[PDB]
Amino acid sequence: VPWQYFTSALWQYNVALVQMLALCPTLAVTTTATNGLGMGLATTLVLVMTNALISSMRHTISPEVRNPVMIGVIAGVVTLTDMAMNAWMHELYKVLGLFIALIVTNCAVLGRAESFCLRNPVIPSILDGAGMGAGFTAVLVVIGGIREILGSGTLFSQASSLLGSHFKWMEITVIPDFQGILLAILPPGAFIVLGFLLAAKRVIDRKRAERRQ
Amino acid sequence: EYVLFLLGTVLVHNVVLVGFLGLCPFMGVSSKLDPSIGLAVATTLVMGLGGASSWLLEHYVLLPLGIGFIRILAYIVVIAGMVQLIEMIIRKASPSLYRSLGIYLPLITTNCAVLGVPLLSVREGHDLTMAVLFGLGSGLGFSLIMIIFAGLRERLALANVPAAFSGPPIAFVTAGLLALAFMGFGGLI
Amino acid sequence: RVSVVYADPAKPLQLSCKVEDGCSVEQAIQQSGVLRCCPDIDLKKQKVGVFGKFVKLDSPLKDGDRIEIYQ
Amino acid sequence: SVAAGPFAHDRSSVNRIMLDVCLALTPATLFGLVMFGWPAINLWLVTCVSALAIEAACLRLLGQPMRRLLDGSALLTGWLLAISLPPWAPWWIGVGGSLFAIGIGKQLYGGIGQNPFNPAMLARVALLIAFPLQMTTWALPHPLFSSSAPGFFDSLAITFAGAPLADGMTGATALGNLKTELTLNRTAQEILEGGFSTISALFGSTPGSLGETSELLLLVGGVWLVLRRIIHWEIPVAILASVFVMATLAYLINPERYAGGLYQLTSGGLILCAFFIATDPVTSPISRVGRLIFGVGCGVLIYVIRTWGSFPEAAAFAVLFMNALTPLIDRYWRPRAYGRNVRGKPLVA
Amino acid sequence: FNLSSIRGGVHPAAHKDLSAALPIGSLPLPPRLYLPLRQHAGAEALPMVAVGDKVLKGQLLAFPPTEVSAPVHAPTSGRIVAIGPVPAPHPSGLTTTGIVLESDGEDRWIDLDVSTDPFAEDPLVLADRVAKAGIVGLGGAIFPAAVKLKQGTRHEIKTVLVNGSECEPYLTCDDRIMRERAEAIVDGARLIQHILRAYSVVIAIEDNKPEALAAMRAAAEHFGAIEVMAVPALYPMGSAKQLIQAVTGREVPAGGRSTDVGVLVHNAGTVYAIQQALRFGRPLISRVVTVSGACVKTPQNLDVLIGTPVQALIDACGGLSGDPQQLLLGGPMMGAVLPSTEVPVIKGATGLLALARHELPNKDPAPCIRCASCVDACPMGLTPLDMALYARADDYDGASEYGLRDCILCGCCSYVCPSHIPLVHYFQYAKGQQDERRSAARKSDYIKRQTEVRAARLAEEEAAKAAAKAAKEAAK
Amino acid sequence: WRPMVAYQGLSLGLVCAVVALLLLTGNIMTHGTIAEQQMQDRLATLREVLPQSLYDNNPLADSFKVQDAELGEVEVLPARLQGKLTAVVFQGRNIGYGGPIEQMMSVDAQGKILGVRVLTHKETPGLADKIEASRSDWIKVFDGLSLENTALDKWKVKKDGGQFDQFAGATITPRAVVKTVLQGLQFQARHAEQLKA
Amino acid sequence: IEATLALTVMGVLLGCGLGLAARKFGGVGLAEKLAAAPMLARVEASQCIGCTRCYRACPTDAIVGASGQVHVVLEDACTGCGKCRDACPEDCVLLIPQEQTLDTWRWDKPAAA
Ligand SMILES: CCCCCCCCCCCCO[C@@H]1O[C@H](CO)[C@@H](O[C@H]2O[C@H](CO)[C@@H](O)[C@H](O)[C@H]2O)[C@H](O)[C@H]1O
Ligand SMILES: CCCCCCCCCCCCO[C@@H]1O[C@H](CO)[C@@H](O[C@H]2O[C@H](CO)[C@@H](O)[C@H](O)[C@H]2O)[C@H](O)[C@H]1O
Ligand SMILES: CCCCCCCCCCCCO[C@@H]1O[C@H](CO)[C@@H](O[C@H]2O[C@H](CO)[C@@H](O)[C@H](O)[C@H]2O)[C@H](O)[C@H]1O
Ligand SMILES: CCCCCCCCCCCCO[C@@H]1O[C@H](CO)[C@@H](O[C@H]2O[C@H](CO)[C@@H](O)[C@H](O)[C@H]2O)[C@H](O)[C@H]1O
Ligand SMILES: CCCCCCCCCCCCO[C@@H]1O[C@H](CO)[C@@H](O[C@H]2O[C@H](CO)[C@@H](O)[C@H](O)[C@H]2O)[C@H](O)[C@H]1O
Ligand SMILES: CCCCCCCCCCCCO[C@@H]1O[C@H](CO)[C@@H](O[C@H]2O[C@H](CO)[C@@H](O)[C@H](O)[C@H]2O)[C@H](O)[C@H]1O
Ligand SMILES: CCCCCCCCCCCCO[C@@H]1O[C@H](CO)[C@@H](O[C@H]2O[C@H](CO)[C@@H](O)[C@H](O)[C@H]2O)[C@H](O)[C@H]1O
Ligand SMILES: CCCCCCCCCCCCO[C@@H]1O[C@H](CO)[C@@H](O[C@H]2O[C@H](CO)[C@@H](O)[C@H](O)[C@H]2O)[C@H](O)[C@H]1O
Ligand SMILES: CCCCCCCCCCCCO[C@@H]1O[C@H](CO)[C@@H](O[C@H]2O[C@H](CO)[C@@H](O)[C@H](O)[C@H]2O)[C@H](O)[C@H]1O
Ligand SMILES: Cc1cc2nc3c(=O)[nH]c(=O)nc-3n(C[C@H](O)[C@H](O)[C@H](O)COP(=O)(O)O)c2cc1C
Ligand SMILES: Cc1cc2nc3c(=O)[nH]c(=O)nc-3n(C[C@H](O)[C@H](O)[C@H](O)CO)c2cc1C
Ligand code: SF4
Ligand code: SF4
Ligand code: SF4
Ligand code: SF4
Ligand code: FES
Repeated sequence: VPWQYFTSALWQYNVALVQMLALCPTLAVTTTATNGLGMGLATTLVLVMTNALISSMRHTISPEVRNPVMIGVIAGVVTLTDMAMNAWMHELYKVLGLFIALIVTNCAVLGRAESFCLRNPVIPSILDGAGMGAGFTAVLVVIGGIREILGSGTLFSQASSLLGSHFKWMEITVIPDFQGILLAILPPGAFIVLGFLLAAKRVIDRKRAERRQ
Repeated sequence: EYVLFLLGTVLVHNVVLVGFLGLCPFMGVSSKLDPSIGLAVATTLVMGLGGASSWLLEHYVLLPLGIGFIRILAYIVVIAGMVQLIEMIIRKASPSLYRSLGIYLPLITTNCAVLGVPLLSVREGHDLTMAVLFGLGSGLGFSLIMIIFAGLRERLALANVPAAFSGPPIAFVTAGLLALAFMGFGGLI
Repeated sequence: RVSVVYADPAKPLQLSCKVEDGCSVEQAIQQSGVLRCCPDIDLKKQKVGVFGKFVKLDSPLKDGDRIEIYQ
Repeated sequence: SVAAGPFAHDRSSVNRIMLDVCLALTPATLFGLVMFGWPAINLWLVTCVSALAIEAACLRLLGQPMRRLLDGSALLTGWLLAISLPPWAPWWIGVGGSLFAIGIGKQLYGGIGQNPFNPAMLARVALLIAFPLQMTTWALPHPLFSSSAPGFFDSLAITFAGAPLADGMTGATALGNLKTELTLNRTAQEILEGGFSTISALFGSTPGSLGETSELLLLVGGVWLVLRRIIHWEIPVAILASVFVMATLAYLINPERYAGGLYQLTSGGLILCAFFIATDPVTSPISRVGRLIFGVGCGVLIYVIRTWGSFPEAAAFAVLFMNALTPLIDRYWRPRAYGRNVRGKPLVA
Repeated sequence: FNLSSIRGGVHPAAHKDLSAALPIGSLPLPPRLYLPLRQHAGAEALPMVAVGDKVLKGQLLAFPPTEVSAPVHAPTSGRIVAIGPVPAPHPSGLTTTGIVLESDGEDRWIDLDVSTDPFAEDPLVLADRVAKAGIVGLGGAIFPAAVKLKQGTRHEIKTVLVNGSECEPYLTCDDRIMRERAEAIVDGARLIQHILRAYSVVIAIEDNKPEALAAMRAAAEHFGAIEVMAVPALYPMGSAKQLIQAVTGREVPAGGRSTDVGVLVHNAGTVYAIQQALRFGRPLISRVVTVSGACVKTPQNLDVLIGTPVQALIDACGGLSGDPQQLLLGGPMMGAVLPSTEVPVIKGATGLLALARHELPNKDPAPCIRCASCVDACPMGLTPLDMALYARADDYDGASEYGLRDCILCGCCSYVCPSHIPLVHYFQYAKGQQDERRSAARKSDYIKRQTEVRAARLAEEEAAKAAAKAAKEAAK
Repeated sequence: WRPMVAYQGLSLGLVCAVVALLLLTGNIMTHGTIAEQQMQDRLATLREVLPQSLYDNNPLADSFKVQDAELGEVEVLPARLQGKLTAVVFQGRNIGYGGPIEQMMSVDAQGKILGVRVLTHKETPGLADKIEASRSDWIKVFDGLSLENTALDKWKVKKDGGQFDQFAGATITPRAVVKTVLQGLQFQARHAEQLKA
Repeated sequence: IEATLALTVMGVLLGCGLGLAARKFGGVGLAEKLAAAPMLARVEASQCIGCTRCYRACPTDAIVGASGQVHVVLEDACTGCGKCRDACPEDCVLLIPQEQTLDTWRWDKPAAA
């Protein structure tokens, strides 16, 4: 079933939680849940489009120059994405800054483009890209939410100004009247949260295996 | 002066602890010291060459022709090509040398640092000398951090870490504490 | 340089002795000292073999041979 | 199961070492507590008790024997963090510091002997980064039973809850004062002529941390520790010599901008870090050349970030950096074997 | 010369003053002796007698099968009753091949082959005379003395060092053997100096034995090149590698013998045994052991025949005055826990300490705190903590890099460990695993070579026979 | 085919040509919108210190460039209602604690300050972040002051003997901000006519 | 246009260079990976009739002996490969695990800390 890849990529093979890939945007743009959600959505789009293009162009890539070809097929797309979200989502583009342009070197993008998109049809590749993007977005949202709660208490702040007023329903407040711990926003707070998330993933995997047994 | 610039790049503005660039190979290979040293040397050379080539391409081709938005593409493409040559040229010329630089070279074809550094340098308007120095300093910072982290993880491998934290998670926690330690150099240069 | 083996199932003995080239099985066994290890060895009665072939006491032996005394 | 030798021992124990370190710290801690009054006592007790409780909880979680609580490795960390803190600090500062040290810095790595970083200094850096306002408010010396220091319940309101310290009870220390007045285009000489006395700063009659103030009782305790063979003189001697030499050279070059020697030594937690904190065995080199390199690096970093840095004192940062550098020092400066050269090849005779 | 200073070492409680007062005692002949056939290093000797034979005191019961071995002589006249399994002085408690001799009680000497003017024959003759005497180096290493002397002859020896610096706690056998028999030890040193053409002998005693020093200086004062030296009172000082550094000042190269620096080391009991063998022809039959500990009524030194059960030694010294928490065969720093009291006394037995509860320290292992007190105490200049870390993780190859090869298991590690860690136990386990791997590899190589040779010879024989048969039928 | 090197070169050239064509089409589509967004961002930043009613012409169209003796070269943006200057907006920089602070001033035509906002700073968060208008009203103190009703003795922090409050545990940053404001007012006073009106 | 031609020239130059270099001279996760009881024979005293089949089928020189009623016996060279098990018509080979002896004794690892 084609839907198997989309479900399996979420937790069994997570880009930033199992394969140890896409760590730069995972740690950098994650001081707020909104930043994580925006970066995840952009990466998911880019992944879907690049997977579709590579799979449609699968039987033409010379084996020895496969990288600079496919990299180009990525790079231009990424460029367009930049020139899109700098023009009609400028508020979010100012926040992400460099890491929206740094999707070409995203290890998850090239890894999925090379490993899966060169030996699968267009539909399975599109579904795999969608699944990887969804897992990446979920991880980014979780990390950003934890860091934002520890730093300011609020969850999903200024979503209306970044993602449009339609998402104004997402601005929720946890721990009202909280100055927050400043270290969570700072770089030292990202590695610790990621390590704790990995430890929690290992613990819940062991417990789920025990329950299944 | 340039010594202060290089020291600021290495310590004050470290490409990993305060830049979050090139973290996947950094976290994947730092379990052993010797591959860490090899990758450090390889990535320093690659970043220097990529910075020089990117500056030449930007200031001699892109800007005079008027196309600047293309730069990203062009940049990475050139870098990719260079890396491939620097692999194959060192896989027949000196087979002995294909054990310290050639083996780890494919790991840094797309690293986010070999591309993050030129894009950052463009915004500062560096000249050719400053661009090459910026690339070399970023490579040196990456190398030093990777070597220290490799030593720490090699010692932790023989320690009694809890079974729910042994491996990658303890490495991430250690990297966070190391960034906290490096945070004291802020504002020095 | 040869070896002498006693195939006694109770106690399998194996010794290594250097003998002059062109020696005989009799002198090789006498030099190897297996007689003093086990006084119940009859060199005229029990079978003496080389690598599983019954041989003669004064038959010449080459280097790397294995004299064996058994039933 | 057979038992293996040797069947003799010198009656050593980690409990004795940690308790002797605490005993060496005792006089300076008493001097600090008497000088600052009841709020210092409240903060110190809270920090130590919270450290012990959190250590017990972490031991319970990991299943380690509870007897590990009796070796004093947690009480010592709590003691050092408490004497490193500002005197009239709120309780949650000490509790959070204890939680961040005993916990992430020590117990998350397995326990005593496994962590790669100094727990107390890790907590100190984390507290300074996270809460800069509470960690940069220094209370003037209000000696216990002096008719001007707050009473018992007033001190309770000062430490627990959030009663403001009023006015005239907080002043600037020495290093921060020098840096600020330098930013006020005043040369380094006029600032020290009318704003610093070496005799009183050496005794400990100046604002500062809880136990850092006195650079004399700390020296006595460190010397006693050296004589008891608990620590090695290499690290303290190297740190102090490096700081003094660099400061003296800077003073001799440009006397109107740099202050060095006695001023650098008798200010900040330099002596406390040199004797009691940089000499942590678990996070220091095991060689002699390694310890010398560790001390020299600590001193150089301390002086550099003191003078040209953005901090008034960087003992914690220097200690953390050298703790990071320690494993390479251990693996590249091993002692020479018996019957072998430095490279490890067998000797030839 | 002048004493140098060794690196590392500890000062454990000597406990030598409660036993080095009474003279060397004697033992009534026990009913039966158990003589293991392997009381030495290297190959095991092969028995020459059968069950029921009558032997005399000094008969050669077992003979060496190869060059590196030592014979076993009958301690007393009697009848052989078993050539089978006997209990062994080992911590494991397993049995070993050995003879059981029923002591007749007559105690009649065999017709010994005495020499004539030992300072007249070439060194090889004296070396083989020592070889046919059972001298095994009563120092702990139980390495045959004949092989050591023969290896010494080939090189150039500039000094014969007599290892009289008894350093183990509770042990005083060397002290009494030097107080009472200084003349014999000096004569043996002169005989060894004749065997190995050397310059001088430098008999060394620790400074906590003033009586031994005075007796030795009184005995050796007319012979010239003989010297008496007073080495410091340090624990790992009796070791050959450390004593050589203390005396000469050089260091024995790693993976090399003491003849490289031109020094030969012999124990103070081995020298006396060599003197006895050369002057009178008496083989190695009895030695001197020390019975001490808080659980023995009267600590003493006993002249014990080889193969005597331990229970007889304990009964001789009054008896167990209480409950012995531990029984050790040797010093507390290198001893082995005896399984039972029926264990015999091999040539390498040095003491039988009966330690009570208040002499044994209590230990509660705790994680290593990296205090580096091990590095300051290791005589070989190693890093014990790293070796323990690698041995606990079963990384023997990495452990050997940090000095597991050069470790001598002296015990100075665990003696100064704040968090009580069985460092020597870890090192012994790691060395055992390495030796097991090495033995397995050696067996694999040997069996593969044997298969190759057997297949090749069988194939060539078959081919030659086939060719001969083909030649025969052609002429038919 | 993947054979002769001609295929590799032709494939890479075709990929580059197609990508370049797409990128140039996208750029010609969106560069005007990007420039409009940047201009709107600049106007939004300006509008926080300059109320709409005061100015009629476009402030970001008649930018001056005045050279003084201390600040160097400035970027005075005028706000003329009907051929008459009513407000001048410029920027000041001065060394703080963590580095230079860049701020904006909106002095009216008579010397009254209409509002000051801090653009770029690297002060310690949680200790000297109150200079921002989104967290504290301290930066809103300067709103009616001038060189007339405030002599050259109250233009300092209270630590130095002035009238402006200092942050609890942070005085260097308020010193720098007040010095920048005073220097801007004195610079306006020096250059008459064009800037003064 | 003047830019597409330049980009195409750079692309064809890179392609030709890579092709010529390949003539003359995956995944990140996989690339990281690249960078980073015995038994012995046994012969009783009755089941061997000297049929010399065990020696006949034994690549190792373990069984020693020939002829009849000689009671051929093994050595230390055995590896339990079983080439003599089926060889014996009377089923004399009795492969057994190796027993523990004093010379094959090793110290046990300490329990824990
Ligand atoms: C060994 C360590 C033991 C720790 C023991 C902790 C005991 C005290 C509990 C923590 C403090 C609870 O006291 C807290 O007071 C504040 C105001 O003062 C109020 O709480 C309010 O502010 C706090 C500030 O973080 C937030 O929870 C929130 O914004 C709001 O609830 C409540 O009254 C109570 O949540
Ligand atoms: C919202 C909470 C999120 C938590 C995120 C951080 C992850 C923490 C979970 C893993 C922590 C490891 O810490 C601790 O590890 C030990 C390993 O000895 C586990 O195991 C421990 O408890 C279990 C019972 O559950 C015992 O059977 C076991 O003998 C004991 O070791 C614990 O269950 C875990 O609590
Ligand atoms: C062992 C339990 C845990 C110890 C650690 C936690 C201790 C925390 C102390 C809580 C203090 C609460 O804060 C403090 O409360 C006390 C009562 O106790 C108030 O004290 C009040 O009652 C006392 C009598 O009891 C009066 O003399 C006093 O004038 C009045 O103010 C203080 O004005 C207030 O500052
Ligand atoms: C390991 C040691 C742990 C140290 C724990 C210290 C806890 C200290 C808590 C003190 C109380 C919290 O702070 C206080 O909260 C309450 C409101 O909730 C109010 O305080 C009031 O109620 C509290 C109980 O709730 C009373 O104990 C107190 O005497 C009274 O004044 C004050 O507004 C605020 O000062
Ligand atoms: C970063 C490493 C260390 C991590 C430490 C763990 C977190 C510890 C708590 C940090 C909370 C910071 O937020 C802090 O919350 C405390 C409550 O605790 C508030 O404290 C408030 O309530 C407490 C009682 O609960 C009163 O005693 C106090 O006077 C009042 O201000 C502080 O005004 C606020 O600054
Ligand atoms: C067991 C170890 C020894 C235990 C010692 C216990 C007693 C120690 C008491 C020392 C504290 C009181 O000693 C001193 O008191 C005075 C008040 O008169 C404080 O303050 C005063 O003296 C200082 C000294 O320059 C001046 O700034 C000024 O005159 C005033 O502030 C001092 O800062 C403090 O150093
Ligand atoms: C390497 C290990 C440590 C060595 C010791 C370190 C001591 C501290 C560093 C001393 C650095 C002094 O730093 C340097 O001082 C000189 C003084 O000549 C200053 O120099 C200034 O004053 C001198 C006169 O004194 C003028 O001639 C010169 O034109 C002017 O620039 C430099 O601007 C400054 O860069
Ligand atoms: C600590 C162990 C290592 C010892 C190493 C010693 C090496 C250097 C020895 C020569 C030191 C010369 O030290 C010199 O002493 C003078 C006073 O004499 C000190 O100077 C002191 O007094 C002057 C005014 O007189 C003050 O402005 C100054 O702040 C103060 O430090 C300086 O520190 C240094 O200029
Ligand atoms: C591993 C050993 C490293 C040894 C390092 C020795 C070099 C460091 C000392 C020489 C540099 C001194 O650096 C000098 O000091 C100040 C802070 O005081 C630095 O920093 C200054 O500028 C920067 C950038 O604007 C901002 O952080 C701020 O304005 C200020 O801190 C300056 O860039 C330089 O003027
Ligand atoms: C740890 C250790 C302890 C030793 N203790 C002694 C000792 O107490 N007495 C002694 O004579 N030799 C001692 N030696 C040295 C050997 O036991 C032996 O004397 C030397 O290697 C050769 O002497 P031999 O040939 O006379 O046995 C010790 C060696 C080591 C390694
Ligand atoms: C001499 C000495 C110095 C110590 N210094 C520190 C220190 O600075 N910080 C700390 O948390 N523990 C310190 N300890 C306690 C012990 O080293 C600490 O528990 C280990 O770091 C735990 O891993 C010290 C102990 C000794 C004996
Ligand atoms: S003596 Fe014990 S605690 Fe000290 S370093 Fe050695 S093993 Fe560690
Ligand atoms: S047992 Fe080995 S490592 Fe330990 S002190 Fe003795 S020689 Fe050194
Ligand atoms: S095969 Fe069996 S019967 Fe034949 S010789 Fe061998 S053991 Fe004896
Ligand atoms: S099992 Fe194999 S090696 Fe062992 S005796 Fe039989 S045939 Fe020989
Ligand atoms: S290194 Fe940056 S995404 Fe992998």
